[PDB]
Amino acid sequence: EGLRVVNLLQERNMLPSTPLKPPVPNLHEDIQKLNCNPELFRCTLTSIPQTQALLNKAKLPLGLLLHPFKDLVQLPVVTSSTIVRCRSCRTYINPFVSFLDQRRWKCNLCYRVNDVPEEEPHRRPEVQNATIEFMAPSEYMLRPPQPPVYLFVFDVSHNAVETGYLNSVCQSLLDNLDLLPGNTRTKIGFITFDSTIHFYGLQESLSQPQMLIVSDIEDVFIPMPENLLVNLNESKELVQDLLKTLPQMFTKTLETQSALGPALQAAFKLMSPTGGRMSVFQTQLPTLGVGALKPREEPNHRSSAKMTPSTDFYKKLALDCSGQQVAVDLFLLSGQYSDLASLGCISRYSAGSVYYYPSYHHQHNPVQVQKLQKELQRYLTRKIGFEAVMRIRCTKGLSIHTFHGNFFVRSTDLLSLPNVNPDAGYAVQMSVEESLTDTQLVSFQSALLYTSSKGERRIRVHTLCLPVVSTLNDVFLGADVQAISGLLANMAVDRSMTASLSDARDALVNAVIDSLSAYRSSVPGLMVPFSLRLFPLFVLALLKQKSFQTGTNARLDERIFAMCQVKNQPLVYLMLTTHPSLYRVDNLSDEGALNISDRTIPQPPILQLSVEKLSRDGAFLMDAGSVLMLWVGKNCTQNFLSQVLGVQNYASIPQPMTDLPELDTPESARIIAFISWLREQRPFFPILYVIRDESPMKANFLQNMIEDRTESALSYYEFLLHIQQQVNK
Amino acid sequence: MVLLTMIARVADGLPLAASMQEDDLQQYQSQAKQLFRKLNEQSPTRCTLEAGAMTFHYIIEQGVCYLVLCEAAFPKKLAFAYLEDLHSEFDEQHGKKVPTVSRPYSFIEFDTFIQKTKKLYIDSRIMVANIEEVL
Amino acid sequence: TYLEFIQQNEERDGVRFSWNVWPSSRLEATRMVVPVAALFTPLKERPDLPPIQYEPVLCSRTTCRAVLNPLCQVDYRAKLWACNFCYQRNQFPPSYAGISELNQPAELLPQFSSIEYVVLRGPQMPLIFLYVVDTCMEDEDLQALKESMQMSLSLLPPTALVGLITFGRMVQVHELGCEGISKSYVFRGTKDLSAKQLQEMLGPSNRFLQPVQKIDMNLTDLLGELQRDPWPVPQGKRPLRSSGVALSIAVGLLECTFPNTGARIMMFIGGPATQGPGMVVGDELKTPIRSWHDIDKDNAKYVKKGTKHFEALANRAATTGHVIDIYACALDQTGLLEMKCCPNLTGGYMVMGDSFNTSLFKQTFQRVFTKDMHGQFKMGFGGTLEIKTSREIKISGAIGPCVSLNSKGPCVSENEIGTGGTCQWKICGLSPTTTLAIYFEVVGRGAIQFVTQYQHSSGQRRIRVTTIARNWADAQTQIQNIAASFDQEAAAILMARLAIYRAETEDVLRWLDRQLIRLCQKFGEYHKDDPSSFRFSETFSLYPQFMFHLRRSSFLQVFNNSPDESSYYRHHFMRQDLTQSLIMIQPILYAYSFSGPPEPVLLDSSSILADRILLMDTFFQILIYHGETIAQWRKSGYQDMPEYENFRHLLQAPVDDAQEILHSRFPMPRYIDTEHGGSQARFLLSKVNDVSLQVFMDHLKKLAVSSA
Ligand SMILES: [Zn+2]
Ligand SMILES: [Zn+2]
Repeated sequence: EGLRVVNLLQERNMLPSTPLKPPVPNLHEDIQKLNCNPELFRCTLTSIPQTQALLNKAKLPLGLLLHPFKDLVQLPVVTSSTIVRCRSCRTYINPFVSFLDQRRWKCNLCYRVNDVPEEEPHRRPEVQNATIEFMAPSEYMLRPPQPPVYLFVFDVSHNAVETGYLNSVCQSLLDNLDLLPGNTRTKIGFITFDSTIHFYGLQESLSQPQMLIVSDIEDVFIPMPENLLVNLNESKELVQDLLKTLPQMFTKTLETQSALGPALQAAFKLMSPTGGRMSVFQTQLPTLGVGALKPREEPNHRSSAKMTPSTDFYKKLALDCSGQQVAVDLFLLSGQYSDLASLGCISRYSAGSVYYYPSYHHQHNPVQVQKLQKELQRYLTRKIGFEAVMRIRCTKGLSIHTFHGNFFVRSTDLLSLPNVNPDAGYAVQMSVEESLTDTQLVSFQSALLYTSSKGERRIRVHTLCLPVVSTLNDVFLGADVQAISGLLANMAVDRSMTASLSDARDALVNAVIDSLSAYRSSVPGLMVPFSLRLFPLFVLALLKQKSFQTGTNARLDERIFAMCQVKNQPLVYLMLTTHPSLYRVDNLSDEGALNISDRTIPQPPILQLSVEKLSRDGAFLMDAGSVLMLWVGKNCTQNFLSQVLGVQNYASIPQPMTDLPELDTPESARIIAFISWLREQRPFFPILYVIRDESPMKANFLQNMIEDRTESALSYYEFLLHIQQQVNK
Repeated sequence: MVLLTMIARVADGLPLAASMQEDDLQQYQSQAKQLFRKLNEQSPTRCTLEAGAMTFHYIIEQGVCYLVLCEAAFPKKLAFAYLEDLHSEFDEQHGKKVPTVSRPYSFIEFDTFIQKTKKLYIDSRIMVANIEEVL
Repeated sequence: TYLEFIQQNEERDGVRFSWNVWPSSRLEATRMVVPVAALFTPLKERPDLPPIQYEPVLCSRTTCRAVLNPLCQVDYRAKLWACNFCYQRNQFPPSYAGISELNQPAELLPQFSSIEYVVLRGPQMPLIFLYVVDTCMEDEDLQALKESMQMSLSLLPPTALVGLITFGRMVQVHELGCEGISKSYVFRGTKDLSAKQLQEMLGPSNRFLQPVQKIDMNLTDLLGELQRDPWPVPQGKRPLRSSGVALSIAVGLLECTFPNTGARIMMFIGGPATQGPGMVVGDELKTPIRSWHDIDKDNAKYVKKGTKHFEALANRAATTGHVIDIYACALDQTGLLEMKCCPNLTGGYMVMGDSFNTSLFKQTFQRVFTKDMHGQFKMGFGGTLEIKTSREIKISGAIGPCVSLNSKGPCVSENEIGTGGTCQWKICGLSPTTTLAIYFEVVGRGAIQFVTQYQHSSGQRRIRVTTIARNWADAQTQIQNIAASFDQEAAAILMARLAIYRAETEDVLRWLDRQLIRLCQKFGEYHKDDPSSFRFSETFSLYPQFMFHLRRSSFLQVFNNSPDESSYYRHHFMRQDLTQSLIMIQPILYAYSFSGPPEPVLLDSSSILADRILLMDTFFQILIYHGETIAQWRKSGYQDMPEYENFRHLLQAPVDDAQEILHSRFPMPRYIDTEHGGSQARFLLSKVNDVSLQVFMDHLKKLAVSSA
């Protein structure tokens, strides 16, 4: 802790060696003990401005980052016959209600006092739990719970075959067939497409699955009323048989073209009377039919920041898909520009999620093969909800005015999410429409109305309570630097589509500049408060991410996927991608998270992202959230190389070392343990590379050292001075 | 030739099992939900109701209502030949538990059996009244 | 005798002229009552017949170019022959320098007046069969098509290409042979396609059309587990049957793939076309398929356009060179009145049955592949009929399975009869039974040459030449010597086709009668205003009786049949030889009883003898009757007894006497067994008998002698 000031120039080691923790809002003990999981709901400002004004001169942005479907340990689920909520605002009974009569409760959002219907009422579960799940009654659904419908759509073009992904996808689909979420109603489909759209029937009536082509690309339809979307249970061996088949159907196609548009318009029609999850797999620019996407040309490092989609089609289709509870997930596996700027708009507006495997090849690039493999195991076994809808309620005087994530904002600001991803993030900007005079406490709550694999309507409600402060300095004291950088990123991505990449990169500096220029005028060098002692560092990391960097050889589909992941990944994983956690893993000692009965697991200090913290006589590991990496020292100790690498000298390491052998030395079990602990702090299984040597063609590890200078960007010290000089103009 | 089946509890009206399929269902599944509420211990044990282009067809047994809705025309005395095979399987498999449950659609997995019996009725190979009266 | 002369010339040349002595004058030419015609059967069988494995000789006159024949004059001394059509003198070819008097070329011997040349040149093209299957039928009626479709392939030659299309609401062009996937392209059963379109939408063997010998194992299993149109059929409604598209896709499929060789488009419908272009009736049973009455009272709006679409599929398929057959088997009318321009213009078949599970239909189908004595199919593909004439004779038209090649020449008549305006036609499919009718006009002897070049079912290109000669009519004794050559039988079936063609393509009987009378007045004997005298010669006598039957026939008296029934009946008439044609117009009746053996009897209710057992042979049905007292001692269980063993031969002589042609005639006819009061004897009294014959003859005689 500490109200203290910080001079970012003199210290320069400002980052903790321990992982950073959320800030605890300055809130009464008995209230804070009920506040919900900060990794499920968290404001940029724990301490809430009272006047739009006051907010306006911290030049910090008021907003919320939520992660509503996070897989929980303990989730209380109340089957209350009747559900008690606000008789106006329609808010759910938060524990941050003020009870007054034991017969009346004081709504903490729109200030109306309600009667608790004949149903120690203060310690009922709806009030002892901030993260609760309700069992919605009959009035909360337009139709009976939909069955789970997972249709899969493959590209099988010439390029598609050369990549060879259809072999891994189909073995994944086989190995997780019983693990697909649903009960005996789980429906499943299959579609492939080159210049033509291919349906597959499945009846136990003939021996073979039937392949039904549609060739009217300018007018598509369905060729069979049944057996195209089959019950998995009874038709399992017929689905299995097809998956051992499909990878072998095209091994000699000379189709260069891909009618994505048509394929998809059909794929939507197929499931449109139920909705479900359309899993779409794609490998090249779509050049045939509607969705025609002219080729473009990648910008080299010599270009100036000078982003948008090419056609409305991919968006308008995603709206239709939404309107029918259809969600589209874009698995891009391309090796050339595919106009993901246009393609992504399929998962953006339909509660989807995008997956990018640049230059996929089942030989020439075994990294992605092991990534795609793992990521799919997640995409296939992870809990799923259907025909979901979400509303975010904040207390009177605040107003939500802007939404970030994968969904469609319908009238009355209803986040229509056709499907709820358990690893998808969402974010929101609020503002003070009416000043917070009468209130010392504001609360936010979001409700997730969804349908579970087991066909039961549920509502997930998280509630959050925060103080209201009235001075500049008490606004800064509970600023949330991570949550601010996250909100700023989602904010800047629109900025770069609304305007220009330079204008994106601009507010991002001006977010620091305009903020500390306003705090210095609220009290020699660069003064910040403790809570913002990392705001200039992370924002640098922002500017240096693949999404925002300039002077680099970055390609369009990469940076677009980089932004796509900003708007859709939760906070913790955006942080990890931006500012990876780097570890001294040559000498693992023992001041570490042992306890866990028989394990080791040191917590070597989280190292600052610089070269000068490296050392060529060791071997360092870099957590990028979605992947791990291990730099190895040219001049390193052999002891390492011979006991955890099992290699006599650093010259004899296989270049794509997929993962460490499980050797037999306390030094091996070590860096296995510390990696495994790193793997179980996420459900996403991250791949690990030793590949870093000194020239093994993989020196991106070096672009994450986001404190060092380049032929293209400042250094952190360099960045600190551009700030100060502009703080003091 | 075109359907809309619903099974609900005659008491509260809690729906138990349905079958729907499209390629409208909005207004038409309403009245069924409001019919379900009305039905009590005097309601006719079998009754046919009538509505412009469509028609309702329900029995009541063991305290559970087996309603089906069809676009007029469709064979009257055949409709009840479905719900007899339905009520067979419901009272057979789930009859015991119907007054114990309370989550809506607690027997949704019964959708899987409605459909194979629903269709084995579309390809060829009692009291009368008007819907707007009871409601 | 001119009788033998009729029957020797049909036997040899496959020809039957109305007159075998033609008018020597524009005087009697223009006054020729029944016109100058022949029924030309271009592939009539020949026992001791040797194909001629050499190119046929031709005339070195650029415009003529007729084939060396037993008419042309030779010069075995000076190697020179003089064409009989244009009088050119032609060098003999190399092979023909060793000719002799004794050892003269086959082509010139009067035996080979008809001859068959085998122009073995191009590498032979494989045959093609396209199955076009309807899946909108019951399981019993569809299962028995898969079996009966599957039989066909045990009969088809190794090298021939096969293709399958199922259809119902959609149409499925099957890509064959694929393993563990069995694919099919799918098309809206409601948008017609260009041949280009369907080429682009899809792409010697095709994916779709493949040699049977290398997919006969994967095509059978497809048919083996072919199943009904998956779309369900709502109560009160017919299925949705897209025949219009599903035919024009089979048409367009073959169009972009193997234009201009023998191929059979074989379509099987189990009910009418209820969707798409070329629709026939709607999806509601409440309104039922149009009747003739409906069509005359303008209550059928689905036939005027339906007729158009199919008619254009006929021309587009007959121009390409493919044959469209139609096998409709269903209780209700199946839409053969709009679809008949297909099998009719191309050479294709038309087959009608109650349900495909009849033993009638299934045999009527293996008869489509009956081979000759060599194990080779009797059917042929892509015939090109070319007729050459002496400088006097012009060609009014052809009535029959054929299409114009609209080729012009000084031998084409300014009077167009039916398919007139050409001396070249293209029969798109033909068998040794096919019979055109060619109609000529006059403008020493006369000669006509028939040149048909067709694809043999052994893939060999073959040309058939029949050159005929009939004498001109001495002007001293003109009309007296013409009435001799008259072929009462041929002339009536020749006039009969003139009739049908005007009816099918709209009085009629007014023109038919005026030529009966005109005829009576010109060639029989009488005194004016006196009916009693009027006798015809032996030569003419039959002509009125046949006319009596033609005018009451099913072919002209459309009502009491369905439009399909009428289109069907007319179909076979316009393709059958004289012999079978007469059976059609006047059924052939036989006799069986205790008194007298098998002996034909006059179709009249003077022959409906209770005492007797008959046998009426309509070409289309084979009846057998039991009288009052012949039905009674069969209901008597007396047949059983072994004292009266004469009973048995009596009630199993016509059975055998019928099974003999019950397995010969192409469309195997309905078999019947009825008696007085039987439900189907109604046909016996509807063909037994203005009015009846007797009365009919007199109205004719009384007008035969009155005003010219
Ligand atoms: Zn409220
Ligand atoms: Zn000549």
